Amino acid sequence: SGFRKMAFPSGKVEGCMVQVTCGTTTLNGLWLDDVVYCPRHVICTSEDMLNPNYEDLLIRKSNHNFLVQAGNVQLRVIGHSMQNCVLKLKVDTANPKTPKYKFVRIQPGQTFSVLACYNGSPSGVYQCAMRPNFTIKGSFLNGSCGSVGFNIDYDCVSFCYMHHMELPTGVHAGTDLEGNFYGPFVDRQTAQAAGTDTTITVNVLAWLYAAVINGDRWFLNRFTTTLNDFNLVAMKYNYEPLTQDHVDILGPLSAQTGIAVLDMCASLKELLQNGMNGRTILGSALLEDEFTPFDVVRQCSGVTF
Amino acid sequence: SGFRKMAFPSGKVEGCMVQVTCGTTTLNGLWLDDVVYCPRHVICTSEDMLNPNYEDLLIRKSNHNFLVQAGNVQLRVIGHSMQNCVLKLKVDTANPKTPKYKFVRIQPGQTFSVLACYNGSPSGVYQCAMRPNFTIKGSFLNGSCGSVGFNIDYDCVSFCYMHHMELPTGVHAGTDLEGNFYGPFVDRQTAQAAGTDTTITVNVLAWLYAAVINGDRWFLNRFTTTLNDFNLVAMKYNYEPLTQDHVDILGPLSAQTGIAVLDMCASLKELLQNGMNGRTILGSALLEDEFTPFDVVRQCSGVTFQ
Ligand SMILES: c1ccc2c(-c3nc(N4CCC4)c4ccsc4n3)cncc2c1
Ligand code: NA
Repeated sequence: SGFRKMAFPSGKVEGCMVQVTCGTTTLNGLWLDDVVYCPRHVICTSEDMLNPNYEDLLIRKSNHNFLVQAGNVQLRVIGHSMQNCVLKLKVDTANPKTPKYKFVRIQPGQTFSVLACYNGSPSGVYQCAMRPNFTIKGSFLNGSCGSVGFNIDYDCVSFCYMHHMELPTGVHAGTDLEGNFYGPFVDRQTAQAAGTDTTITVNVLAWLYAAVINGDRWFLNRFTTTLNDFNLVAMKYNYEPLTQDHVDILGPLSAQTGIAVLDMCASLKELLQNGMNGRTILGSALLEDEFTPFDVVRQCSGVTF
Repeated sequence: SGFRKMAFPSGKVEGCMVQVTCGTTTLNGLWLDDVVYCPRHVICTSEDMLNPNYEDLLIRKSNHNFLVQAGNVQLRVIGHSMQNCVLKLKVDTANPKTPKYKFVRIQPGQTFSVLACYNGSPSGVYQCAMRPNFTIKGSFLNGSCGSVGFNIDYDCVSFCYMHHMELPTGVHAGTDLEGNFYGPFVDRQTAQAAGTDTTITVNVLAWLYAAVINGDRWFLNRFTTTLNDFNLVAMKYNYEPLTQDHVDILGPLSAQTGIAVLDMCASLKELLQNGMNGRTILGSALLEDEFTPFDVVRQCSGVTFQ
């Protein structure tokens, strides 16, 4: 029993984290085979950061400008190129700890684990969802840039996020590992703000299923609803629309608990309308939306790595 | 900025997790140097569960009765002994991935990370506190026994918990790595129940300081309190008493924010009285009690957002 925000074990990623220094700027890199991936903004100073010309800044740099440290060892950079907003530093040694891996782009609503690092040194691990507004509610201090997000699908690490910056509201923005930003953000210092965010409906339902599996059942009711009526309600409360695909994905949980998805939707309708009347669900007084259907099935089964 | 329940990176522990089988029972063990540590109840049968005589069950075992598997490799057990409620299996290979480590016994209120494992295979990592009633509110399924809790300060892994069992209320009980149970519990299936649990007051205060550091001031008030009046009120909401030690421990956060500990205590009093009236603190609608003073200083800026 029990239900916790749970990250993937981080060991396979820990063995890939290095420190990258350019000029006065030091941040984290991801060393896979013979390439170190990091944010391109490592080449900037403060005044470059106002209006950086990355191509121009980069052409001016030599390999030896980039100091790459794997624990105590310096690696030798033998090449450097850019792909979108990520810098690729070719190094002379392949990482002997390189895991089976792929680069994947995730969709808003999906979760992943973040290994937060400072000076190439992993300090913490936590589980996040990509918000509908393409931010993540992370916990990041100065020196955290180049920290990465991932999932583990078997023995294979899917890398999905690299951290680039914090927004004024204290939430975080970054790229996939091909250097494409999540969200309408740029790696410069201009005014930038997160859009208004929405709740991930399908995830809330998943978490309500988790609650039921853990014996917490007071919010269930005799009523069912339709997708359309529910969605009329959801929209009003700044909830993402629930699609047929979402319903299908909850199928397993529905079968296991004996509560159909539109049955559970009627519960969620009531919770949005009435509140929780002083009660909690899985110890929480708000509806949790950072667990996917997959996460719930995983944690309420015991799949391992 | 941001404030998240954060676990320690689990890699140093992942390299120590093995599978231990005795009879039809399989669970997890922790392989450090040339010793594998696991719950002694691995040697129990169906009969044994109420009133196992561990000494008697153990004497009847030989080394080769214990199958230890480290990934693909079988390890050869060359010795076995019991220490309190943990079994120590001497093996013929030292773990080349042994980190710098120590065994520490923690006190209620302390936090740690749990690496949940099944069949010697790591499944997930989460952050926990030792509850005042000496349980932990974990996430554990059958096969999880021998999963461990730990801290990593600097390069050193401090092992503080090994998982033994789930209590009827769905909370968890286990030992330190010297096999001594936390709380009044025993590794038997007789009736036992956790004491009524309380909120970890000092941790809540720490978290309120974290909120102030992260720029939130709405729940502060002009009042102070005496320690004793604070405790009189706190007790009524099932909060642990705050001691002078707890006050001293909050000193650094007090200094950094300019809010005296008893000033912050008065804020907590009011919060308990009023609730949050539709607001959140650091994204929570309840008061969080699973961050220690140390955790807050660790995770937070050293400059407060005024
Ligand atoms: C349900 C069910 C079991 C849970 C366990 C558990 N219990 C166990 N025994 C009780 C008597 C033997 C065992 C034995 C080997 S592995 C294991 N694992 C641990 N944690 C949570 C749980 C929840
Ligand atoms: Na219903």
